[PDB]
Amino acid sequence: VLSPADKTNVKAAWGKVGAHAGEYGAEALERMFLSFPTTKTYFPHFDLSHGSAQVKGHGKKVADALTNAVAHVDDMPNALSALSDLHAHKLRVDPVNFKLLSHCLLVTLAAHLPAEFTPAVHASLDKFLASVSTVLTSKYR
Amino acid sequence: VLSPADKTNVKAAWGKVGAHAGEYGAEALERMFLSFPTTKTYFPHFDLSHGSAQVKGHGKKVADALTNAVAHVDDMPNALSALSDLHAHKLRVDPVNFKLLSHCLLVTLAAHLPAEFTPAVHASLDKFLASVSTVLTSKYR
Amino acid sequence: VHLTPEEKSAVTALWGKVNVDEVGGEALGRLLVVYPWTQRFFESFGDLSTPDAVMGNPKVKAHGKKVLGAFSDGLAHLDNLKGTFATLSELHCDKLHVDPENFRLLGNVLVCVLAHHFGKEFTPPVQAAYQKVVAGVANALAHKYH
Amino acid sequence: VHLTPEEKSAVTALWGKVNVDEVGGEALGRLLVVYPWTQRFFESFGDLSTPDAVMGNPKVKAHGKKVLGAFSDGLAHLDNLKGTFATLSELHCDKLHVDPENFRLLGNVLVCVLAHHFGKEFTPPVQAAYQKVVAGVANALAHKYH
Ligand code: HEM
Ligand code: HEM
Ligand code: HEM
Ligand code: HEM
Ligand SMILES: Cc1cc(C)cc(NC(=O)Cc2ccc(OC(C)(C)C(=O)O)cc2)c1
Ligand SMILES: Cc1cc(C)cc(NC(=O)Cc2ccc(OC(C)(C)C(=O)O)cc2)c1
Repeated sequence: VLSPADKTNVKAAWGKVGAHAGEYGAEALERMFLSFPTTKTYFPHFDLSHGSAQVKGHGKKVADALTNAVAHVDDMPNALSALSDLHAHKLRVDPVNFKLLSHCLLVTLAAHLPAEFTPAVHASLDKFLASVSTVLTSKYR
Repeated sequence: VLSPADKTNVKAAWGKVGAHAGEYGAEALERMFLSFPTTKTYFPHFDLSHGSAQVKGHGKKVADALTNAVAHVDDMPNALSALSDLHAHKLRVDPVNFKLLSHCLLVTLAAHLPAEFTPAVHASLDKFLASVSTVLTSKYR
Repeated sequence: VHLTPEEKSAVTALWGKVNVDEVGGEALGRLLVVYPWTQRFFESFGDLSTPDAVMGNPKVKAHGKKVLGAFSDGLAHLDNLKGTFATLSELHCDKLHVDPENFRLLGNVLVCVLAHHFGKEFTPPVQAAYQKVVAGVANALAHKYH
Repeated sequence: VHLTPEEKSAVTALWGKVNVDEVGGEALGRLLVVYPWTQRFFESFGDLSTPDAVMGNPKVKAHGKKVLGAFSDGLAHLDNLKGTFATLSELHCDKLHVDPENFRLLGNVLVCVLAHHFGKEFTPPVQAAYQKVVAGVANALAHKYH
């Protein structure tokens, strides 16, 4: 459950991301593909080379979804409804992979926000990513 | 989300468990300690030998909590409120261990309910155990 | 994997009573019913709309016996699972694009099927032996992923 | 664990810049803050109620230093992590009763701390090499559990 302090922390950190969201999304994906090779099995149709426009394009979509989730933090299930349908019935990504991407998103945020990534914000962001992950897999079965 | 069909399947299977709830709970724990040795790190204060009163007694407590969850399947967070507080604030069992106990409970039920353990009931019980596990770890942070 | 002589004999003894085709179809079908996202690789198998459709599907049954047959042959090479599954590992990674988590799920579903099939004979120690084997096979199949 | 020449160089070069004292305290502190249930092993450490209380706690900083210090010695024996951590592994199982899952969490938190501290220099390939190292150490430490 996200407490009001958690919401403030998430809104503050994401606000600093601002216009760089898409670039951070792509970097997070790159970190994931390199660190956890098995995640590449869901993108056999992509060029996963560093600099790939496909990865850059996808990172931007992932980041925009997160931006939408932050804006509707008090109403995530409905805001992400189409996305949970998509992952549950079409993409069918095994649930463990959401933990792998979440970690990589955290690492990306840490490497770019030295001043804002305090222990408290780290905890709030991890709680936030776990909630997003939960909503995205809520219709799996 | 447990669908209404799931709730019907869980009640029917658990009904059959009946009076054996306690001994099935003790069996599930023994199966967990043998298959997954790391779970024993949470019970260094127990005599874990086969048939110990401590394991049999704990097994009964676990099964009764599950029976309570079956009886209040429509409102689990409320029915398991005290157990959630306990695991979150005192026991502090890492979340992965709940999946391990859930699997061992599922194997125990399979071994004892030949007629009732159909593919659909297996799915419903697995979802139910995942739900109970989510409620029990919902106050961790 | 490191199995004690008693663990190896428990696995072997139990396996000799297994109808490989029956259990293979049963395990794969339950995998698809209990963890429906694994259905992603099988859209060409046809109707998988309901549990009865999955369990009665001839293509699901055929793939199950093929998968369990390779599993079965692997039990004769418990001391060299990585070498035995090396080519299958590469195939599953490079051509099939199967997330190795699926192997872990199949392994757990298989343990549940053996328990349902053998009842009381599937004792806690016997289950422990099978958990090690099923984890070993899943590790062997994911070894060549890159 | 097996690392390529580039990965081994990435790990080694970065570690030469790490102040074990400082980083160890950060990593352990953040572990206790982000994953509060890990505090169960440190009841005698004092005030652990708030993030600021955990981070400024002297016993947390001292322990973090000990932990990363032992972690450092493992980096010098990357080819034999199991033999290097055998004693500490038994210690963590038999005397301390620490669920090995905690080693995994610490490793991930350590990666976040290196990224926070080094920024741009902690590139995707460097992270990849460290994820392997941290997984290897966690595995080495869980090896003597029974
Ligand atoms: C924070 C978690 C995640 C978010 C918010 C997210 C969001 C999205 C969005 C917005 C799309 C694009 C849908 C569209 O075209 O409108 C998408 C597609 C997709 N996602 Fe997820 N996703 C997440 C995690 C994952 C994970 C962990 C994987 C797998 C390792 C994954 C694999 C895919 C795939 C394969 C596609 C299709 C890409 C394509 O072919 O264009 N997703 N996701
Ligand atoms: C279906 C999931 C579970 C349920 C329903 C459950 C239920 C319970 C109940 C009812 C108690 C007794 C509380 C009391 O005496 O007041 C308890 C205690 C405890 N549980 Fe959980 N539990 C679950 C999973 C776990 C897991 C996975 C572990 C760890 C591997 C665990 C470890 C403990 C420990 C150590 C105690 C204290 C036992 C004692 O010293 O008496 N629990 N649990
Ligand atoms: C004990 C585990 C497994 C073993 C031993 C195994 C073995 C095999 C074998 C022997 C084949 C035939 C390859 C060939 O014809 O050259 C195969 C094919 C394949 N496997 Fe696996 N497998 C396992 C698990 C899985 C799981 C869990 C999935 C996915 C949910 C999967 C999906 C596939 C697919 C899609 C093919 C292609 C089938 C076809 O083209 O007809 N496998 N596997
Ligand atoms: C992954 C890296 C780890 C390494 C290399 C490691 C290393 C050490 C070392 C060297 C000691 C000190 C033993 C002595 O001086 O007698 C020790 C003690 C300890 N470790 Fe670990 N450890 C690790 C992770 C963990 C984790 C994640 C936890 C739990 C959250 C943990 C909990 C403890 C506890 C409770 C002690 C005893 C402290 C005391 O005496 O009060 N360790 N560890
Ligand atoms: C023995 C053992 C060990 C581990 C780690 C996991 C399991 N199995 C499970 O976790 C099964 C399982 C259950 C639920 C899963 O995800 C969904 C989204 C359906 C959920 O969490 O409800 C995904 C998998 C068993
Ligand atoms: C890289 C990597 C790989 C894996 C498998 C897990 C992670 N980490 C996690 O998932 C962290 C995490 C997050 C939440 C956890 O449990 C609670 C109950 C708090 C939850 O699910 O919200 C438990 C652990 C990271």
